Amino acid sequence: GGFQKYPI
Amino acid sequence: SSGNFIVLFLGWELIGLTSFFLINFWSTRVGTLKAAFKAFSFNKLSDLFLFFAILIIFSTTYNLDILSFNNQIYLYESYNIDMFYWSINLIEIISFFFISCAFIKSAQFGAHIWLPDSMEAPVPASALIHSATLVSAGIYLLLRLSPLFELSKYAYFILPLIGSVTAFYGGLVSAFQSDTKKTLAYSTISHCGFLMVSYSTGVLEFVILYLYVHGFFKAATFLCVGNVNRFNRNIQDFKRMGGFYKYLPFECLASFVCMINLSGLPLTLGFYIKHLLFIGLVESYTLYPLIFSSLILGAIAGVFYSYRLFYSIFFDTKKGKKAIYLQASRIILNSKFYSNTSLASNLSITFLVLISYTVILYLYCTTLNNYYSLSDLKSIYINNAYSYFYKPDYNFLNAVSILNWFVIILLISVIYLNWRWSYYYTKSIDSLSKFILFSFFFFIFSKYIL
Amino acid sequence: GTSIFSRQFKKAFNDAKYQNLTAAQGETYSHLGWISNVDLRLGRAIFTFGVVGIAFCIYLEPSYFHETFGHMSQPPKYDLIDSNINGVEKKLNKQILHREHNEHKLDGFVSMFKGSDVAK
Amino acid sequence: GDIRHKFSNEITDDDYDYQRAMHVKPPKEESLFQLTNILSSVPVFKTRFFLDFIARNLDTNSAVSTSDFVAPPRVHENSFFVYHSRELGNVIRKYRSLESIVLPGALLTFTYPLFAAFVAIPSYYFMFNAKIYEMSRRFVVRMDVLPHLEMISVQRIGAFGILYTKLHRIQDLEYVPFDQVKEQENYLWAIGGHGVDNQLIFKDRSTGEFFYFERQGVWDAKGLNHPLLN
Amino acid sequence: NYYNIMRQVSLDSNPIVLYQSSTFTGNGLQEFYENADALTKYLKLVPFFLEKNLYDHPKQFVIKMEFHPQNKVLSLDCLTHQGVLKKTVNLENLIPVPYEDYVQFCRRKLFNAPLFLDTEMIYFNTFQNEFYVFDKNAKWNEEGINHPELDISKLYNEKAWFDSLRII
Amino acid sequence: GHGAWNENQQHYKYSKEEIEAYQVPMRIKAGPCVDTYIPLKKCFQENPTSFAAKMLDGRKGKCAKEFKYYNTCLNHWQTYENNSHVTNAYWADTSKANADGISNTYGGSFRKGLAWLN
Amino acid sequence: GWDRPDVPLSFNPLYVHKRELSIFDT
Amino acid sequence: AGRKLFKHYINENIKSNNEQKLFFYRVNRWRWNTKDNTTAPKFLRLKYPLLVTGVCLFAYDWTYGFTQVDAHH
Amino acid sequence: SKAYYFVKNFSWAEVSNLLCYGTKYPTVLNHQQKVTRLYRATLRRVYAHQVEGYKTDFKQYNENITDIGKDFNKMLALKPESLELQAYFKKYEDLQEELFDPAMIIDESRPYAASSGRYYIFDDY
Amino acid sequence: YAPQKVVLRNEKSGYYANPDDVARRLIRLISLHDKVQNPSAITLKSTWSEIGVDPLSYVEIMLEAENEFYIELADEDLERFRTVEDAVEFIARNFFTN
Ligand SMILES: CCCCCCCCCCCCCCCCCC(=O)OC[C@H](COP(=O)([O-])OCC(O)COP(=O)([O-])OC[C@@H](COC(=O)CCCCCCCCCCCCCCCCC)OC(=O)CCCCCCCCCCCCCCCCC)OC(=O)CCCCCCCCCCCCCCCCC
Ligand SMILES: CCCCCCCCCCCCCCCCCC(=O)OC[C@H](COP(=O)([O-])OCC(O)COP(=O)([O-])OC[C@@H](COC(=O)CCCCCCCCCCCCCCCCC)OC(=O)CCCCCCCCCCCCCCCCC)OC(=O)CCCCCCCCCCCCCCCCC
Ligand SMILES: CCCCCCCCCCCCCCCCCC(=O)OC[C@H](COP(=O)([O-])OCC[N+](C)(C)C)OC(=O)CCCCCCCCCCCCCCCCC
Ligand SMILES: CCCCCCCCCCCCCCCCCC(=O)OC[C@H](COP(=O)([O-])OCC[N+](C)(C)C)OC(=O)CCCCCCCCCCCCCCCCC
Ligand SMILES: CCCCCCCCCCCCCCCCCC(=O)OC[C@H](COP(=O)([O-])OCC[N+](C)(C)C)OC(=O)CCCCCCCCCCCCCCCCC
Ligand SMILES: CCCCCCCCCCCCCCCCCC(=O)OC[C@H](COP(=O)([O-])OCC[N+](C)(C)C)OC(=O)CCCCCCCCCCCCCCCCC
Ligand SMILES: CCCCCCCCCCCCCCCCCC(=O)OC[C@H](COP(=O)([O-])OCC[N+](C)(C)C)OC(=O)CCCCCCCCCCCCCCCCC
Ligand SMILES: CCCCCCCCCCCCCCCCCC(=O)OC[C@H](COP(=O)([O-])OCC[N+](C)(C)C)OC(=O)CCCCCCCCCCCCCCCCC
Ligand SMILES: CCCCCCCCCCCCCCCC(=O)OC[C@H](COP(=O)(O)O)OC(=O)CCCCCCCCCCCCCCC
Repeated sequence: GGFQKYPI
Repeated sequence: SSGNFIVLFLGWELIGLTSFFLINFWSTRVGTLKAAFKAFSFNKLSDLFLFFAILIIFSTTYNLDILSFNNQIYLYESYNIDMFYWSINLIEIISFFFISCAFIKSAQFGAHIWLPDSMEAPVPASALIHSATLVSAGIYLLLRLSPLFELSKYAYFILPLIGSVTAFYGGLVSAFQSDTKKTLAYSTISHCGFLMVSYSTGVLEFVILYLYVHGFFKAATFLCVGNVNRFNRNIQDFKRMGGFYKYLPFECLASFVCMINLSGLPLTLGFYIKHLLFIGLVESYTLYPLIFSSLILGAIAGVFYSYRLFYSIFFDTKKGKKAIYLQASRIILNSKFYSNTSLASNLSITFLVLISYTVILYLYCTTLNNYYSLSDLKSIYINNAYSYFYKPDYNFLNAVSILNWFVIILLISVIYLNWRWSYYYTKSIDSLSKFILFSFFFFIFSKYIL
Repeated sequence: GTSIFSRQFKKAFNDAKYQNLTAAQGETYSHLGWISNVDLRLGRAIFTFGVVGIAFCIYLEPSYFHETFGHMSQPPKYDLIDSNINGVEKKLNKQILHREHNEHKLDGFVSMFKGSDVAK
Repeated sequence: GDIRHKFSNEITDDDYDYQRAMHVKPPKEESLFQLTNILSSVPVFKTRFFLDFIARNLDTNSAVSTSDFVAPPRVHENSFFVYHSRELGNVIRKYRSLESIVLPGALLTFTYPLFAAFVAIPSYYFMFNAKIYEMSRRFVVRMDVLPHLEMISVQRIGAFGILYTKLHRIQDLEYVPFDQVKEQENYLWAIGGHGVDNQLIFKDRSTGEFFYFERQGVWDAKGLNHPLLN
Repeated sequence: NYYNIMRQVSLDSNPIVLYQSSTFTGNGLQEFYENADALTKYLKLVPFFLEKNLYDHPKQFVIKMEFHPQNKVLSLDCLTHQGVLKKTVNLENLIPVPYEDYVQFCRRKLFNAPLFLDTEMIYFNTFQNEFYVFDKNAKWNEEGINHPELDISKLYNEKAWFDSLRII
Repeated sequence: GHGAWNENQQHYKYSKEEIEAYQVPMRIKAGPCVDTYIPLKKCFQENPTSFAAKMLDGRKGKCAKEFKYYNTCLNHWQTYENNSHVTNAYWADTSKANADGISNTYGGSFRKGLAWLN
Repeated sequence: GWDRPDVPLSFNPLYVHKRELSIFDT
Repeated sequence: AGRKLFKHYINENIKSNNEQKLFFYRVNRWRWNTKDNTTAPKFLRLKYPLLVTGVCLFAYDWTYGFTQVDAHH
Repeated sequence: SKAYYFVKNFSWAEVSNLLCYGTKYPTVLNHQQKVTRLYRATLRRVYAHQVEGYKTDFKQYNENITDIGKDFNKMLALKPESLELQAYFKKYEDLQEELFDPAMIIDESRPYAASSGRYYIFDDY
Repeated sequence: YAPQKVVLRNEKSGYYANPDDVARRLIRLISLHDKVQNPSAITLKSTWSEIGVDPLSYVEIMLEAENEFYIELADEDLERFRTVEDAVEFIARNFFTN
């Protein structure tokens, strides 16, 4: 559904 | 809930700014910023008009209280303002500025260009702005300052014409539209036009009923299409949507109910708003032919967009990408928890629909019942429109039948009309013949043979 | 070797008529074998609520039917009070009641026409 | 691939059975209130009275087709049939038959026949005429060939379902490509031309009348191979 | 563009039986009535006949099927609410179809079918646009069905089997 | 009894102060049925009922005695406002209405639609 | 199933100017 | 007599149809699966909803149905 | 493709060139590139309008794509400097213009599309 | 939860999708074509011309590959592709959302 998580 | 014009202007600016933020939620993209800036420019123009109107009111009467202005405007109605080279009527100029700002914020014809571009916002924000929050500011202004517009020649001429033109334009564009959010936006424009025409008719109760019905069912439909888009991976066009009834069972039925209510259809809660609008429509307008034709076309346009949206989204042949269906059709996913939407989303939609039905019924009982029990509207203008709702005459009773049968024929067209070759062409023609003959015989027996 | 009317071949054809040839064997199926139970239950509940509302509209608000198809024949509705009396008594009372009904209709019409100036 | 059996509280096919109304699955068990179960259980339906009523008072097996080859009765003692329409012809016949019941009935029943006509006129001119009526007018119910005349007899459905046959010379028949008429009659082919074949349109040059042949129509190999038509 | 061209076929001398239902094995609707199993199966099929008639669903319950290899024609004995009828079908016009396709061909929600209606063995005649449904409680002649003329290597056509019937 | 459609059961006319007390919406106050409306509102206040009950009750339940007068007054008011009693007569028989003019003012301009040529 | 690598930096492709920004298009 | 007519044009149409490529059919077969799609009348079942409607209407008739006034027109 | 047809103030000719061929200057392309790109664009538009459309007819789609394929085979056979090939190119460019749809579906996998840059990815720096 | 310590981007493997599955699906799609005769002869190192894909059939196969893989391939990339190896590499390394 949502966008793939990426490091912050 | 503003007590004076200063608080009203503050709320106006705040809604403009917050709508700008909601539209520009995707701050990283500059394409969204263009739509946000378009909406911002229109909102600032409306702010200019509202500020100038408030300044005129303050200069005339040394007071900014809404109640005082409402109860004093009749004294100053006879006054005029000396402008550059023309002596403009004070009421006419004030109402002109108010109506300009109201049209800008309600997305009437000409000033509606920002509303289609405002759909870049996330679906919840779009529903909130388009249901009762951003696009009803003009309606609220008109209702609150009705004593001013009752003595406004400009309002009398402009509200019905612009309302009907916007209704027709939005209805037809929504019917021909292919994107869900754009279709809902143009339907909202059409309903805003209908609201303007109802206010011109001058039955505040009818205006309030129309506003409530439109807001509730527009919000519900927006939520349903948002679920559909999320399932379809942000593709809002239903040309890539097909056979979604099984993948989103709750959405299909919820959308069915919400759309039949929203689009004025017979034997639905949303039929009475249009019926009352046509009851109250005035006939002394010089442009009455155009006004009435536009109103009829806009009213009938609802069926086409409702049918297209519902059928194409759910029950049309599978047109979307193979992955959309395959990723969800895997047997491993089969479980008691399986769903393509949220349980909280489904419960929220169900509760919203139930509460909307209950509140609409309460308002209908309060207003349209034989015993009038609505609270005082603080207006002394009586339109006599309730006479044709209490004791309609044969002329009007048969006149409404024209629109009813137009809608019936359009429904038959959208149902039985074939645009593509199919194995069921001959059987569909046969079913149409069966339906026609059975309807005739059933009417014969019901009316005469019993 | 194989021929039509073979059960194995018929089952294979039934399963493979609408298969996804680009998928590996054993997972080349396109149909969904079930429906979300909770979503379907909620959808059916709301659909039933809407259908009940539409039916209540049809029943208690026949205005649309009246203005679109006309007033249909009404099923019989009457009271058997007149059957209590019999004979000349019944005949005379029935005639008096009929005359009273006609006079009442005329009185209503004339009163509606005359009372235009009641409100001063 | 399925792991529903690994959990005791997971949904089951017994739980999904309620979806058989909205979902198509092969039958598993018969409920007590099914039509089949009721008929097979209640002894009343086993009565010879009911059995004979079923046997007689319903569609007969005589009219049911018994072969893939059809030889309809010859129109003329010397003619031979070539083409015949099975289902679309009957549908068009039934649809046009409504003009003999609905129309007089509408006149004698409706309170406002003028209102009905005013509603019907635009309805006919848009979405109905091109939809059904013109296609029916140009539809070929049956085609036979008379060799002595070297002509072709074509049967057509008229107003109120009346059937009429007309003769056209074979020398006057031409093939009209669909490209030459698609732009002229886009709406007709858009909404009503699906039943008939688009690429097999012929017309009579002398009379300028078209011939539409049903896609699901039966053609005779001998008729097609006859030297007159080749 | 596929056209229904007729070839005027005729039956041969000695047919080969391919299908024989265990029930309805007797000859005549009177025999079916007098037989206990046949009567109950007929009652269970009564909704099948009702669907045939009122729902305009072209389908036939097939029993006692024979094959003529000399002319390559199938003779089918079909049971209807009135009695037993004889039909002739062409292998060129016979193709198989899924049970779900058979169900979806009709636009009306069919009555709950009985448990003796073989869903796997459902076939479709394209010339007649009709369905043939067999009985689960039946006997198949292995030697008859293994005839060379019935081989898929000769009766197979991808376009006709997979693309001829597109219900959508 | 034997009162006009505008009078109520008690033949009592309420004053401006009484109207302000039993505040009546301007929609009703404009018409002539204030006297018949006020008792109905008082009865409803004394016996409050739900909106569902109001919709589903064809006789207004407890407040039926006053509702009869209110309904009669409302019917007369709306009929006189829309001139429906004359319009319906002209629709039923235009020729007879012209023969014995019910209202020449409306008769001279009335024209039934061509579609409704019963 | 597959262990996807982190979101690529190509998701936001750097834009390189190849044309003069005319003052007339400010 | 060397005249193009029904047989010739039927053969031409058959040739044109045979000239089609089966690649598009093969790729698109999955779209028209009967196990995955149905019709709106089939999906929207009014059997039990109408039963609940009948129950509600019966309750209304036997609770508030008595207190209604006939309106003849 | 960057899917920036409606942005950057493209003229109609430039937009048509972008739609038919991936480049805004088709003259740079050679014969094979031109033919293949035009065929791909025509197939894409026909698929969009007659497969993912409003009540699409798959048989008509098949016929149309087959005719287009035959025509493009003939075009590829034809020499680059041929008036017949020029006529074919004009015909299919006109078809592309006719089927041009404002607000046409743009895949989310292409640049400048809706949702293209909703997220800023932080670098190792 | 992400640790409080600094964590850098982890490019596990350039492929965002299972390259073996991508290659097998692409080979099945290619074999589906009429011009293709022998599916067995197809390998990642086999050129389009030798496997039998004409230049015009290549664009059709690539359009259907785009439809199957839920991505859009630029004409530049399609022309740059010279072997099934390159095609599968590009498709597997492609981020489906760009
Ligand atoms: C408790 C006691 C009871 C109390 C009182 C109630 C008693 C009565 C209950 C009756 C319940 C409804 C019965 C419906 C059965 C349908 C099946 C059937 O009979 O098939 C045979 C035949 C259809 O045969 P077919 O072979 O399936 O058709 C060929 C098509 O190619 C085949 O189509 P396709 O597969 O190619 O796909 C196209 C699909 C297209 O389908 C649709 O677009 C919608 C399908 C909905 C299915 C029905 C669900 C239930 C909704 C209706 C609820 C009942 C309302 C009251 C009805 C009576 C009013 C007098 O077509 C259809 O589904 C057409 C058939 C459905 C007809 C019913 C339509 C009702 C809604 C009106 C149209 C909506 C348009 C907008 C879209 C909706 C969402 C915004 O059905 C018809 O008789 C068709 C009639 C169409 C014209 C209707 C015009 C009526 C105008 C006057 C009345 C207006 C009030 C109602 C509408 C108000 C808005 C909601
Ligand atoms: C002494 C004995 C006397 C017996 C008298 C018997 C009289 C029978 C008269 C029958 C009249 C015709 C009925 C036709 C129904 C179908 C209509 C239809 O589908 O048309 C549209 C049909 C298209 O619809 P479709 O959905 O596509 O069709 C699908 C199939 O129809 C499949 O459709 P479907 O399955 O989706 O839905 C069809 C359903 C339609 O149903 C309805 O719409 C009716 C809904 C119920 C209404 C209830 C009203 C009364 C009660 C009110 C509430 C009281 C509450 C009391 C207190 C409760 C407190 C808790 O049909 C029914 O009405 C079935 C009967 C209802 C049984 C349930 C009644 C309630 C029992 C009590 C409660 C318990 C319930 C079960 C358990 C619940 C869980 C706990 O259009 C057509 O093309 C029509 C073509 C014509 C077909 C005709 C087929 C039948 C031919 C029969 C020929 C005559 C045979 C005579 C035999 C004589 C032997 C002696
Ligand atoms: C305190 C007062 C409370 C008053 C409550 C008033 C309720 C008014 C409801 C109005 C309609 C709104 C419906 C909303 C959705 C709920 C209905 C629904 O899901 O419908 C679809 C559902 C199912 O929809 P479906 O068609 O999808 O389901 C088919 C699948 N199966 C077969 C499994 C059901 O309809 C039904 O289940 C039919 C119900 C018919 C019977 C109705 C009365 C039930 C009474 C239960 C209590 C009995 C007590 C007895 C005590 C005896 C003591 C000795
Ligand atoms: C989160 C959950 C919250 C609680 C959920 C509550 C559920 C909903 C409860 C609703 C209760 C009220 C039902 C009213 C039914 C309709 C009454 C009516 O027609 O009014 C006549 C009354 C009687 O009026 P009258 O006879 O005095 O005069 C009318 C005047 N003329 C003749 C000129 C028109 O009419 C009106 O006042 C006008 C009503 C217009 C609107 C009609 C809507 C019809 C559809 C009703 C849907 C009901 C909800 C869905 C079904 C619920 C089933 C339980
Ligand atoms: C300003 C001017 C306005 C003018 C408006 C004009 C409006 C009126 C138009 C009149 C149209 C007349 C149509 C005639 C139809 C017959 C035509 C014809 O010859 O076709 C032969 C056709 C075809 O004949 P055929 O010879 O091909 O075959 C015989 C029939 N078959 C095909 C089955 C073998 O036959 C019929 O259709 C016979 C119809 C007989 C019944 C006709 C009347 C039915 C309606 C009765 C009244 C309504 C119901 C009442 C119920 C009462 C219950 C108590
Ligand atoms: C006088 C010249 C000849 C006139 C021929 C009649 C018109 C052409 C044939 C019409 C056949 C269809 C009749 C359907 C009747 C349905 C019941 C009814 O309302 O009848 C009485 C009414 C009229 O009876 P009435 O005049 O007593 O009604 C009172 C007056 N009104 C309704 C205006 C308040 O029928 C109509 O209104 C019919 C209008 C003309 C329809 C023209 C074709 C469009 C419809 C296509 C066919 C399918 C329609 C299905 C409708 C289903 C229900 C919505
Ligand atoms: C002449 C008499 C006086 C009245 C004057 C006015 C005449 C009628 C004008 C009707 C205009 C309707 C425009 C609808 C546009 C909808 C567009 C849309 O969403 O796509 C099409 C959708 C279908 O969308 P779709 O998604 O299913 O497929 C679209 C397919 N393509 C793109 C190929 C077209 O709906 C239709 O197709 C229906 C519209 C066409 C049929 C119109 C029939 C009109 C019948 C008029 C009856 C008049 C009765 C008499 C009384 C009238 C006056 C009171
Ligand atoms: C964990 C808790 C979560 C929240 C739970 C909340 C549950 C709410 C359930 C009902 C909501 C829907 C009501 C029906 C729709 C509206 C109808 C309408 O317009 O009103 C008509 C009617 C109004 O009355 P009427 O319409 O019947 O007519 C009155 C008649 N006269 C005028 C004569 C007096 O209102 C209702 O029926 C609504 C219920 C009454 C109002 C209740 C308000 C107080 C709530 C107390 C509970 C507080 C809980 C706090 C939880 C905090 C958690 C953090
Ligand atoms: C003022 C008229 C009011 C309406 C009158 C309706 C009359 C109906 C009976 C007509 C009988 C004669 C038919 C002749 C056919 C023919 O060959 O007609 C052929 C001729 C010639 O057409 P061309 O000039 O195009 O060749 O038709 C005409 O000239 C036009 C007349 C059209 C008649 C249409 C009849 C059907 C009406 C349908 C209404 C909408 C649907 C209603 C529900 C089903």
